[PDB]
Amino acid sequence: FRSIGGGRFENLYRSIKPILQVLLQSLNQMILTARLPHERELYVELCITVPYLPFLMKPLVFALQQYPDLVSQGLRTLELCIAEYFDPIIEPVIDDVSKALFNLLQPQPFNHAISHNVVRILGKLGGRNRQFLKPPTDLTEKTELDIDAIADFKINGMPEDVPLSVTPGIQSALNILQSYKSDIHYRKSAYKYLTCVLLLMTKSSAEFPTNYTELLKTAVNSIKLERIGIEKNFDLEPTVNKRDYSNQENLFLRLLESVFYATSIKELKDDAMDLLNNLLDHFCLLQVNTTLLNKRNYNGTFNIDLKNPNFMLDSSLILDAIPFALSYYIPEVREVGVLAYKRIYEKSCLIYGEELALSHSFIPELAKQFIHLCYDETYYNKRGGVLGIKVLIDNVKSSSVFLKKYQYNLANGLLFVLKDTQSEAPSAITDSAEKLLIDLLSITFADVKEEDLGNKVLENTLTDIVCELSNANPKVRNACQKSLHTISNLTGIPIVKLMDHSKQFLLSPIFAKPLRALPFTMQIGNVDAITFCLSLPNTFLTFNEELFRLLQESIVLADAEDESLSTNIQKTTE
Amino acid sequence: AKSYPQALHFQLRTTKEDFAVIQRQPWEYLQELNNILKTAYPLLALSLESLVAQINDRFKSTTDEDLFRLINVLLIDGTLNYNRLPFPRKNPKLPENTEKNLVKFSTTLLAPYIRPKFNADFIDNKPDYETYIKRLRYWRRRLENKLDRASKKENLEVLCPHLSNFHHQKFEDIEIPGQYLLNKDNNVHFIKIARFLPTVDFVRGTHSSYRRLMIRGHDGSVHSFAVQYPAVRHSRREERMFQLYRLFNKSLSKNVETRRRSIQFNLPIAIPLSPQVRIMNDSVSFTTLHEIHNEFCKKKGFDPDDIQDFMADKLNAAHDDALPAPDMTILKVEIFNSIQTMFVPSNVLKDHFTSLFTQFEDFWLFRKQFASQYSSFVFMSYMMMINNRTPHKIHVDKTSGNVFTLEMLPSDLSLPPDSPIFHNNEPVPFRLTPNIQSLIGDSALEGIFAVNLFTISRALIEPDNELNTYLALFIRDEIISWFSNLHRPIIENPQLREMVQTNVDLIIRKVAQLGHLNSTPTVTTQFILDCIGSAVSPRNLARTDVNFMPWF
Amino acid sequence: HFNNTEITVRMEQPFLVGTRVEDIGIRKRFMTILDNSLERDIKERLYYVIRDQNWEFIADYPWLNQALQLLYGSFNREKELSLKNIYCLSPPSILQEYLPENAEMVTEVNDLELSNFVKGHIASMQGLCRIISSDFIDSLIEIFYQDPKAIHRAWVTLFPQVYKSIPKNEKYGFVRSIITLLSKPYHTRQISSRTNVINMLLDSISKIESLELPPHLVKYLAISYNAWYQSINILESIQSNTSIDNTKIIEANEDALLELYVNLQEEDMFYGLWRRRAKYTETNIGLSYEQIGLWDKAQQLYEVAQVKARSGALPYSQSEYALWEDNWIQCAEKLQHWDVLTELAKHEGFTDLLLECGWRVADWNSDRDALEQSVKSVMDVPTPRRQMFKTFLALQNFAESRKGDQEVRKLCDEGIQLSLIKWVSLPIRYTPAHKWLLHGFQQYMEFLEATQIYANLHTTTVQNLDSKAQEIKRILQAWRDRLPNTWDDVNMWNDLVTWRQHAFQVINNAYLPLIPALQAYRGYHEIAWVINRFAHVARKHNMPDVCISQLARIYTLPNIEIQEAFLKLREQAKC
Repeated sequence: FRSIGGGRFENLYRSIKPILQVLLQSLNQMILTARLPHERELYVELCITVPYLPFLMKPLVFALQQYPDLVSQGLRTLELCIAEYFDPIIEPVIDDVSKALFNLLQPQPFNHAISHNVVRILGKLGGRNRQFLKPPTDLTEKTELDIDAIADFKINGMPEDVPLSVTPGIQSALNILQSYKSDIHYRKSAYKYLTCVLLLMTKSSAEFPTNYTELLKTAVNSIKLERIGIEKNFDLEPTVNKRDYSNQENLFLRLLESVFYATSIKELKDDAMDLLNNLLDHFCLLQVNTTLLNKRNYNGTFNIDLKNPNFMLDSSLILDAIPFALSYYIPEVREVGVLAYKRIYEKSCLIYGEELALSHSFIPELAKQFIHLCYDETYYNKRGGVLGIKVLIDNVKSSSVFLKKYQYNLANGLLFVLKDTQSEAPSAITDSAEKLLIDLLSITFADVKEEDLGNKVLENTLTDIVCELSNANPKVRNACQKSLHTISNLTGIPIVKLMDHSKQFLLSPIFAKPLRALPFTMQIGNVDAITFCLSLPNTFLTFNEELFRLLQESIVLADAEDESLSTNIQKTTE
Repeated sequence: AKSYPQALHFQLRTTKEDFAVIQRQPWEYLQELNNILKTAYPLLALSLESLVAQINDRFKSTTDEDLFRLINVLLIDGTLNYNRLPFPRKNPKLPENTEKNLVKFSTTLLAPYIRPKFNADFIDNKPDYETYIKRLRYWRRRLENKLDRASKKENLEVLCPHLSNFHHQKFEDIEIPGQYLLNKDNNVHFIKIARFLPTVDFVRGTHSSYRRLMIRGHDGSVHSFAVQYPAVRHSRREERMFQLYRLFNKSLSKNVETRRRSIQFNLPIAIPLSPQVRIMNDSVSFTTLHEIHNEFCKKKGFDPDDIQDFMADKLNAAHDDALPAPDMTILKVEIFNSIQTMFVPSNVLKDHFTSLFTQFEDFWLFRKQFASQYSSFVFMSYMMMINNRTPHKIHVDKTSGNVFTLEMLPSDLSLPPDSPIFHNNEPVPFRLTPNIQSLIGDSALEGIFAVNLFTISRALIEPDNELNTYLALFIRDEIISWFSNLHRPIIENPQLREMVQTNVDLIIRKVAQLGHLNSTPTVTTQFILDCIGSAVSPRNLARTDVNFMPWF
Repeated sequence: HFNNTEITVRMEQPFLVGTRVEDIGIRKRFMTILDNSLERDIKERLYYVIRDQNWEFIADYPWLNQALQLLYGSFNREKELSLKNIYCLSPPSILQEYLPENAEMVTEVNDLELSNFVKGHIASMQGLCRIISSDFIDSLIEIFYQDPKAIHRAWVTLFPQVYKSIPKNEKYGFVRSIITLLSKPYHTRQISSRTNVINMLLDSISKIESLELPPHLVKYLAISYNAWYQSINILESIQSNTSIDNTKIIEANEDALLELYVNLQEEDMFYGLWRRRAKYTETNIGLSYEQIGLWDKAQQLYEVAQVKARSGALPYSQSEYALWEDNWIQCAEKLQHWDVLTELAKHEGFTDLLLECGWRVADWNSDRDALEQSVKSVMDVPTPRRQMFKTFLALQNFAESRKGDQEVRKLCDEGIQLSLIKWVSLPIRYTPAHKWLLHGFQQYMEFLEATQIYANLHTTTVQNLDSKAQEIKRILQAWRDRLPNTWDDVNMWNDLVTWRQHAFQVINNAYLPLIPALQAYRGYHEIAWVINRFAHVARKHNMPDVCISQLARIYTLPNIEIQEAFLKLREQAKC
C-alpha cells in the first residue's frame, strides 16, 4: 500500500475491500499488542491508506489518540471527506475524535505543520464544530488501581505512628513492568515494589495456629459426614460495603496477575516461580475453608442462626486468576499456566484425597471457569480455555468418576469454541479443540458396550452433538461428523442408533420452512446437514420431494441478473 | 403494524396479553395487530417470541429473594402502619388486618421449607409491634447477609442457555429494545443487538433485587438492561410520565438560552416485555441517595434503625406518663435538630463525592451538571404535583451527574367538589434537603438552580400553547385513572372534558408564577427564592413525614 | 567533611543537576552523598526542602523526587507494616475452629508427604513476608524516575501528614516560607505545559485544612501555569471554613475568585457569587436581568444604580462601581449602539477603542493610517484579538493597493500560534473559554482565504467576468456553511456579520471601475444574507427592536432579487 498512489488499476481493487475492512477491524480492537513497535499501528495504517465508510472512523481515532506517527495521515484522510450526511457517520465517536483534535494543537518544538492542519479542519467547519459536544459524561471514579490502602508507618521525627497510604505507585509501576523498551534496573526494581503490597495483603493470613498440621485431616474427614449445624446465636453483623470490596479485590487480582506476567521476563523468572509457586500452594489450603465454610448451604434446610465469618476476601479469586489472567499473549506465560494448574492439581489431589478431591476440592471449582472461557469473546480467552481443559483431561484421565458427571458441560464448551470464533482468528484454535473433543469423547465412551446405554448424559450428549449438524462455519459440522465417526468405533454401533433418539429433533427445522429464506449460512447448513444423513445405511427415505424441487430450482435459477435473493440486492453486496 | 413493526411488538404483546387475560371487542382488535404483524415479517415475530418467552422463563428469580422483598415490604408497610394514624400509640399491638394479611401471605411464599420457621414467629401472637418490627429487622439482616455470600457474576450459559446461543441464530438484525422512544427522525441509525455478554451481574438492592443483562451492539457499544421480575402495575403511569417529559424536550431543546446551558431533562427509558416484567437500562454503577445513607451510617457505628427508633421513643416518650404536647410541631423541630446535631450531620453527601472522585477537576464539573438537571428534576416535580420524594426513589448518575427517578406517580380528596387528582403537596413544595444543599452550592443554588427553574417555565409557556395540547390527553388518562382506581368509574359524561380543562388551567397557571417577570423591577425568580425559602426552613421540614427523611 | 576553603558553588551548581544524570550508580552516589550528611529530625528536614535548594532548576524537570528523598530518608526500621484498611483474606487459624458439633478429631496422623508439606509453609511465610519499611521505600524511588505521575500521588498523600507535626510558634514561618516558594522564588517556572508542574504542591495545600490563610494572590498568580481547577479548591474552602472575623480575607477570596471565573468566563458560577456576595439590591436586579439575556433593562437598572451610588448608604464594596460600568459597556455592546460609547472610549480606555471599530462603516480609508498609530502602541502584551486587528490592517492594505506587501501569511500564523498559547494555558476539559478560540480559528481561516479571494480578482483584471470567475460562487457558497450555531453569543455574531461585511465592501468598492462596462449580471448585493440571517438570530435570542433596527442597512443597492424579500418580509413581519 505504501508504493502506489495515482494508480488507475484499483477499480479492480473494489471486489475485496469490505471483506478486508471487516477483517481488519474485527481484530484491531483486540490484538494487544506485542512488544510495542508498529503492532496495532500496522492495522490502523492499513485501514486508512486503502484506495460508503462507517467502518473507517473506528480506527481513525486510534491514529490521532495514541500514535505520534500516524497523525498527519489521519488528518489528511480526515480533511478530504469534508457532504450533508457526514454528521451521522462520525456521530458515535465525536467525543473521542474531537477530544483527540484537542490534544494535538499545542505550541512547543512540536510540529508547525500538523497543528495548522488541525486549525484548518477546525476552521473549514465552524458550525459543524461544537454543536455535537455536551457537558461531559466520562469521569474518573477512583477506580481499579486508584484506591489507597493506608498502612502504618513510622517517621523518625514524630512520636506517634502516622498512617499514610502504602500504594501511590501501583498505576505507574504496573505500567513500567508491561512496558518493553525499558532498562532492566527500573523494571526489576518495579517488581521489587509491586509485589510487596501483595505480600502486605496476605500478611495477616500467613500466621498459622499452634495445632494446625493435623487439623486439615479433621477438615477433610468432616466432608464425609451428615448434619453439621452450629450453635443457635442471635448476634448482629457488619455488612457488605460493595464498591470498596470490589476495588480491593480487583486490586489484589492485578497484583498477582502481575506476578504471572512477571514470570516471562529474564532474570525474574526463577524468583517469580519462587513467589508464584509459594502463593499457589498457599492458595489451596484456603480452599477447604471455602468447602466446609460454604458447606452451610446444606446440613439442614436453613438454621438461619449461624456464625458467617465477617465478610473477608474469599480466596476464590484464584478461580479468576488462572483462567482469565493466563489467556495472555506473550505465551511464554502460558507455560506458567500449565505448570500452575498441574501444581494445584497435585496439592489439591494430595492433601484432600484422590477420588473425593474431584467432588468438593478446587478442580471442579476451576474447571467450571474453564467451561466459562469457552463461551467468552476474544480468541485469547478461548485459547486459555481449550488448553486449560486439555490439562484437565490428561490428569483426570484414569482417576475419574468426575468427567462422566461433568461431561455435558465439556462437550458444550468445546463445541462452542468451534461454534463461533471469527475467521481472522488464528486457526490453531478451532483445530486444537476438535481433536481434544475427540480425545474426551474417546475417554468418556470407553465402557458403553451395547445399544441400550442412553440413560441421561449419553442422551443429552448425543442429542447435543447430532442436533447441531447444521448451523454454519463447517469446522463445526465436519467436527460433528468426525465425532460421530470416531465414537461409532469404540464399541461401534451404527450411526442410526447414535441418532434414533434425536432423528426427529433434527429434521423438523429442516422441513419446517421450505427454503428460499433464512440466509445462506443455515441454508447451506440444512443442505449439508442432509449430506450426512443419506450417506449411511438405513434412514430418511420418504416425503422429501419438495426439498429436491426447491434446491434443484435453487440452482436452475440462474442466479445472475434475477431474483436470487430475498431482501439484499446483488448491487449492494458482492 | 405493516411497515415498522418492531416499534410495536413490545407494548402490543403486553397489552394484548393483559386485556386478553384479566378482561369483548378490544382484544379482538389486539389480535388483528398481532396477526397482521405476524404475516408480514414472520421471523421477526417468532424471533421476538424467543426473547419474550425465554426472558419470562429463566429470570423467575429464586426462592430467597421472594422472601427478601416479602420481608422488606412487610417492614416498609409495617412502619407505615406504625406511624400512619393508628392511635396516639399507648403500648400498641397488631390490629387484626395485619394477622389476616400475613396468615393469608403464607401461600404467597414458596411451598416447602419456609413455613415452620416463619410460621413459628408470628402465629405465637407475641408480635406486639416490638417483637414484630425488631424481628423483621433481624430477618432482613440475616437474609441480606445471605445475599452477600452468593455469586456476583452468574454465567449466562448456565443461567439462560438460549440467549448465549442467540447471536449464531443470526438473521434479520433485531434492533435494541428502548430506542423508538426518543424520536431521532431519520430512523436509520439504530444499534442492533450483536451478542449477549456472559457474566450477568447480580444487584442486591436495599428494598428489592434484580439482575441486569448487558448487550454488545454491532457498533461495538456495551450497554445493559436491568431486568426485574415483579413490577407493580402502577409502572404504566411511571411510563407515561416518561412519555411526557421527553416530549417537551424537542421544543425545549430548540429554544435559545435554554440550549446555552443545555438543561435536557434526562429521564430514563422503560420498555415492557410482560404484564409483570419490564427491562430498563439501569446501567453500570450509579446509585440512589439512600444507599449513600446506608454507606455512611454503617460506615459509622449506627444503622438507619436508630433514627426512627430515636424519634419514635423520644416522641412517644413525650406522650406516655408525661403529656405536655406544646404541639407536634415545636417538638418536631427539637427532635429534628437533635437528629442533625447528634446523628447524620451536615455535608455528608459532599463528603461522599469529594472523597469519591480523584482529580477535583472531575468533581467540579460534576456538580455544575448536578445542579443543572436536579433543577430540571425539581420542575418535573413541581409541575404535575406528584408525591413526596423518598431518597431511594431518586437516582444520581456517578459518571456525569445526571438525576432521574422511579416512582413517577401524580397523587387528593379534601375538596369533594373538584374531585380528581393534582391537588396540593404537603408541607414542603419539593425536596431540597440540607444534605444536598451543602453539596448543591449556595452559589450554584442561585446562579444555576434558580435561573434554570425560571428558564424552563418561560421556555415552555411561549413556543405556542404546547402545554395545553399535550396535557389534554396526558391529564385525561390520569382522570380515567382516578375513576378506574376506585370501583366508581361509570361517569364518562361531558363533564369529563371541562373537568380536564380546569386542571389544565391549574397546571398552566401553576407554571406561571415562577414564569414571568411581570411589571416592576423585581430581583427575578422571586417566586423561586420564596418557594425555596419555604422548602429549606426547618419549621417546614419538621412537620413532614419520616419516610421522606428531611434530615437526609 | 569540615574544610571550608573551597567555595560551595558546586554543591549547588552541578550537584542538584546530579540527579538529571540518567545513570543509576552516578545518581545513587550523589544522593548517598546528600543523605549521609544531613540531619534526621523530619521537621528540620522539611524546613530544608523549602529553606534550602536555592537552585531554581529553571524549567526542566520535577525536582520533588529529590524532596521525597530528603524526607523519605528519615523513616524507621519497622518490620511489620500492619495494613489496616482492607479487611484481609480468610484467616488460616480462626476459620478452622468453626465446628464443635461432630467430633471428627484426627489425632496426630501426620505421617505422609503432608509431614513434608505443611511445616514448609510456616517456615516460609514467617520469612516470606518480613516486610521492612526501608526496603519498601527503596523500590518505590525508581518508579519516580521513569514516570512523573507517582511523585504526585506520593506527595499528595505525604505532605499533609508530615505537616501534622508543624506546631504553633513555627506556623507563620512555614506559611511565610511556602509563600516564597509557590510564587516568587525569584524564578518564573515555565517548567512544562499541561503536565505535572506545580499541582503536586498545589493540590496538597487543599488537603491541608488551612495553612493557606494569608496570601490569596499567590493562590491566583499561579494561573499562567496549569492549575485552574486546582486552586478553586483553595478559594472555595474558606466559605465552608471562615467565621465573621476578618471579612477582608473573605471578600478578597470572593473577588479574585470572581475574576478566576472571568478568566474561565463561565457565567453561571459568577452571578450567583455576586448576588450572594453583594450589598446593594440593584446589583441583584441588574445581574439577574443580564443572565436571562435582557440587557436593556439591566442597562436601565444600572443607570438607576449609579444615581443611588456615591451616597450615605453602603459603600457599594468599591468594585460594584467597576461592575456597573463594565457591564454597562457589555450591555451596550450586545444589542447595538456602537456609535454611542465612542467618545467614552476617547476620554478613557485606550484598549477599548479598537474593539469599537465597527461604527456603521465598512471602508476605513478615511483613517487607514490613523489606526496603527494606536495598534502599534497596543501590541505590547499581545492577545489574538489585537493580533487579529494588526492582521486586518495589512489585510486591508493589500486590498487597497494592487499586490501590496503579502506580509499577512507570515503575520497571521503567529496569530494562530498566540491563540494556541492561550489554548495551552487553559485546562484540558472543554471549558466554554475555549469557545471564542474556536471562533478565532474560524476567522483566521477566513483571513488567509481573504488573501485568496480579492487577490484572485486584482489579478483578474483580465476582463472575463461572469464566465470565468465562478470561484466567487464556489467559495462564497462556502462562506454560507460556517454559519455558526444559533445560540453562541451575540458579540461573536455581530463580530462575524460586520467583519464579513468588511469583506463584502472590499468586493464592492474594489469593483468600482468594473461597474460601468456592463451595468450576465454580476452585482453582488449579498450583504442582505448576513442582515436577514443576523436579523433572525438577533430575534431568537431576545430584543425584537434590534432586528427591527438591523433591517436598516438594507436600503442600499436594491436587495430584492431571489429570496431576500421573502425572508425580509417573513422576519420583519413575524417579528
